[PDB]
Amino acid sequence: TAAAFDDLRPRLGRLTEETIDIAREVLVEGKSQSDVARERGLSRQRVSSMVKSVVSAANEIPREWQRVEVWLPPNLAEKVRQMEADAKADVARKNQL
Amino acid sequence: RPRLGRLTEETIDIAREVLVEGKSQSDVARERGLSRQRVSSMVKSVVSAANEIPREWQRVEVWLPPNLAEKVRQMEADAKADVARKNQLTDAAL
DNA sequence: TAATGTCAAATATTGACA
DNA sequence: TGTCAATATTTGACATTA
Repeated sequence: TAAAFDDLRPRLGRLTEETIDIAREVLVEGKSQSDVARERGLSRQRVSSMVKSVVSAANEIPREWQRVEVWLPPNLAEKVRQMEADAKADVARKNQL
Repeated sequence: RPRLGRLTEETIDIAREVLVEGKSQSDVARERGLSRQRVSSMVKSVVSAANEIPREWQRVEVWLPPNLAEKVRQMEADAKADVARKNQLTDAAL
């Protein structure tokens, strides 16, 4: 991952900067998981899960999708909510090989 | 009937810690001895009046294909401008 | 087995809708 | 208050190398 990372940041919401900074040392800077885990006082399992979060977030949402923050009646708030689930579901089974 | 000036002073005091002082909801909750659910609803009433939308309305932030993203972006419009019509004409249920 | 990375389970906290 | 999902974490086990 190069400047592809810096383009993943919007979709890297819900994660913190340390979780993002840490995974960037691995995916872009080429550092090792176990090395940075010792650098920032962490289990090597967390740094595994940290990047896997950053990585999966890439596969979960294509860069074409748009981020929309909207206030709705409770009836229709579930609809858009549920349709994103069905929309992420449809992207998910395409990853297959 | 106004909406921001309608609320109890404590809610505006609670919500000021969250939104202005940057404090967390659970923080001000334990600070003023209330549940973290009460502070969430307390703040929400402020954000819904500042959003001039119904209080029962729920926010939804979501990633969606652009086709369906303009679909939902239109729903907010056909809701903001739906209640806007119900306020002046439902009194004409005569 | 030393070293790394992943799968797994399980903890605490927050902020959401009921 | 109950509950859930998503964070922030942990140890333990385990496949895989050199």
